[PDB]
Amino acid sequence: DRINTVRGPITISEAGFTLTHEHICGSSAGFLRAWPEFFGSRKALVEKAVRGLRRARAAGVRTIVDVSTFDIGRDVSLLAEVSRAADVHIVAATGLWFDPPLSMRLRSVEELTQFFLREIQYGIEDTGIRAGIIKVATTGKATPFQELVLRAAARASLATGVPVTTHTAASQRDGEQQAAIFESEGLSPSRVCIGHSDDTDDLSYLTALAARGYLIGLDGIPWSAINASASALLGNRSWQTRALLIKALIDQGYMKQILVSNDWTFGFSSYVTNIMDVMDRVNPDGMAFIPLRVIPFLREKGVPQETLAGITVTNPARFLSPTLR
Amino acid sequence: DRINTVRGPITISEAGFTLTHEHICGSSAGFLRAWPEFFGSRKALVEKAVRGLRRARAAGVRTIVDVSTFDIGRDVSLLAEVSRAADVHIVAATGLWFDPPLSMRLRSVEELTQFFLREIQYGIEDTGIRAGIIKVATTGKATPFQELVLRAAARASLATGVPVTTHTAASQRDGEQQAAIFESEGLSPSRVCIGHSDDTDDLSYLTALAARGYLIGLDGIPWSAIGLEDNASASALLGNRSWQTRALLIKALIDQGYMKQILVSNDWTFGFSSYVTNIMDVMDRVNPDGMAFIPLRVIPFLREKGVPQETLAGITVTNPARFLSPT
Ligand SMILES: [Co+2]
Ligand SMILES: [Co+2]
Ligand SMILES: [Co+2]
Ligand SMILES: [Co+2]
Repeated sequence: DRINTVRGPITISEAGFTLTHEHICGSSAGFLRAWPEFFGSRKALVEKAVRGLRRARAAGVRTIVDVSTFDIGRDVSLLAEVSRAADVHIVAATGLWFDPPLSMRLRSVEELTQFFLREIQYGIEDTGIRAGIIKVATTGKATPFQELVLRAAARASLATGVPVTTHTAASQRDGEQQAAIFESEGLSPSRVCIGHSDDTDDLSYLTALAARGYLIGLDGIPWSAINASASALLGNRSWQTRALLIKALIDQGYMKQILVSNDWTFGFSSYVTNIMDVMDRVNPDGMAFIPLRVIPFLREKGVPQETLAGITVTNPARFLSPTLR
Repeated sequence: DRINTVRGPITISEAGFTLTHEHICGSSAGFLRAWPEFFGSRKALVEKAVRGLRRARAAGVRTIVDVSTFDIGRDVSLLAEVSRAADVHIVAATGLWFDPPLSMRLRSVEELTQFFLREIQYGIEDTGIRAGIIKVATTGKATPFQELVLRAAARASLATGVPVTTHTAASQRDGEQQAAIFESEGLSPSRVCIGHSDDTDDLSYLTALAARGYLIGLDGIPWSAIGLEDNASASALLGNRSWQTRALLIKALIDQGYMKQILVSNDWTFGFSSYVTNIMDVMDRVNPDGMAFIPLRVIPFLREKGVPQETLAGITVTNPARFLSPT
């Protein structure tokens, strides 16, 4: 039941404090290799990533789950280099996000299942690095292709025991549609995380999924823009409003169904040019925002350490551990 | 006299018979590295590519211009490996086609000009291999992003002298909007090939572009789905126009007095992942000659139709030579 990382298999006890939805670099397939000067240089991106992960480590984080898929420009060699120099375990991902190229979008469910399985059972590229999580996406009502991906992600999870994590348009209640698709394939709700759930205030949506066994991804707490580009991406809602949703779900009793993270990055190319510079101004803490700002905020709101350590250590370790239920 | 190939700089006299629009692998950025099993294996694709290029070489081909851009999944390491093993010069490309990812789509004209210049002046990725052509595209009326890419291509061409080649929806007469954008930037027509021009029978459209100095890419001569109208996917891609109809356009433009403006190719590939699954198998059944189709079938066909050997040698050797030479 060992969890696969970019450096090799680790046990449940070695995982520790885990951020379930992070990115070393938010890019596009082949971009980092073709145009490293966009990030200054590859060396400059590595140096920035090592510094940010070491800051996260000093604050308490032992493992981060890089949910960067093929189309988000996942570079496992970059992930391996920064994991080694920072002494933070990184769990790599397979799956598809909302920017698949023609070679991915014209594939059948059988073919996409084989691709996700290739990255989990054999390895990513020629590196032998196996993925320990599957990332998928929907932005409103699922397109015939997005449904096909969710099904392929479910089938790949049922043959390996590896978990599935999603990107949602939470306000449009995507988690319910994704649920219906995952359940029709026979996937256990305990192997799924309905991510970006901190984008909505609808508690009757979050509790309904958490009661069925789904893990709720309140994975982007520092995302706030309190000018168009930063506002359209990060949103109008504050970090406190997103952190009060962690509190609200513990008050509903569904404490064991919570996964917290930052959804941060050290390189961003899939959006406008200076978005990374604006993001580093909004949150200078980076990935260290959860143990330095969110946890002490929840402690001052009435949530004990036994509960917060269960959300950060026990919940991700149970989520990442290969099993069918 | 000098052009950049995947094996390094060569003199233009060494280029010889050149196919101006080919692909070793029609894919997507990062696809070949992440899923080589789609093509059997990377080794299987290489061996298939080497066999095909060696057969094309035995038929007379000395150089092919791989117009695969970043988003067509250009893997220059593969291009170099196959070029060396087959002993056929391969010119690599920069530019952007019609499947750019978000990291390319959100860029400004200035940023894309810098990316194209990097691949031409510095190198592709960390390989040191420099692009000798810029490939761009439109599929009907140009989107604001396509117009931006064409401007960046024009600016990269003006600074380096490397030619620009295009994908067009010839039936929509795309070459005219492309030409208008290129000339508004000050780019000379002699540095541009309006490709996929064999997809139209409109001689008025072709001759007018040729009269302005544009090179006309009659680049997919074996593309035909005749006999397989049963297959919806093969018909939508390959079309229902015969290889003979496509080849007769070469003769039509020669007869109009535009022999110096013609560039001929197959637009072939050894790996195809950017469309339906078994398309490569279907294509190999329609044309077993592959890239060798031009010298084995098209040249003897045109000779039998009355076109002199010297005119055909001028189209396959002299025209690509003048086109690829930086100026
Ligand atoms: Co997301
Ligand atoms: Co994310
Ligand atoms: Co084309
Ligand atoms: Co082509």
